[PDB]
Formats: sequence, C-alpha cells, structure tokens
Amino acid sequence: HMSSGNASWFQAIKAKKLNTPPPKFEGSGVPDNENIKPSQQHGYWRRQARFKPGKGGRCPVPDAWYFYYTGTGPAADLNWGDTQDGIVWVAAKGADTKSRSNQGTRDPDKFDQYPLRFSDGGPDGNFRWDFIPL
Repeated sequence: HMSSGNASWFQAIKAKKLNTPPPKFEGSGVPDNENIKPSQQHGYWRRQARFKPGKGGRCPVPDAWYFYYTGTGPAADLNWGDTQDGIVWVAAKGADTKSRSNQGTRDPDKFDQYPLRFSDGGPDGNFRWDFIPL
C-alpha cells in the first residue's frame, strides 16, 4: 500500500544517526515562508521512521522530520502544544496558535518541496538537510 496526500510543503530535516532525540531549535523553528500571515506562523515537526532495502529485508535509516502548519498533515487532529510522541511544536513571535491557515498540504504531482531556511536559527547539530537553491 502506498500512502498519498499530505506531503509537507518543505524538505525534511534528517537525523545524522540512529537513535536521535527530537530536534531542538534555535529561534522559532518555523521554516521561512513570506506567504503566511505572522499570526499563522506556527506548526509541528513530525518524525518519520525511514528504511533502506537490506539483504535480510529492509534496514533502519536515521529519522526524518517534516513540518506541517497546525491543523494540517498526519497530525491535523492536534491543537498546538498537544503531547504526542514524534511531534515537536513550533511558533514564531506574533503567532496566535489558535489560528488556522488554509495552506493545507503539498501535492507532489503539482508542486516541488520548498527549500528549508531558518533566518532565526535552525535545528541542533544532530540534524542536517540537503541544499536546494531558493
């Protein structure tokens, strides 16, 4: 079965190794995006276990975490701040975490992922992400 629909608007951040704790952010941890009202500058990072083909089956690869605006994505059911394993909540100064964007999710058939930029900091050194030009 192939899951389809709620892909993140942004590229993933990726743990450098196995058994890595959730990302911590310098600054807000909300990805750069000029096309969002400041009131709606809030969301969550969600962990996705990754795998790679193996001889014995498929082998673990370090986790990826994907960003979703609050009330969208695999954890659309959650309110900002709700406790859930594999969910880290983020919000910028000026954000009203009750507000809901219509950003929805990305259709990979129509739109490529946005490059990730954090002008106010970014995730800790446990994490990395691929270079994509703006």
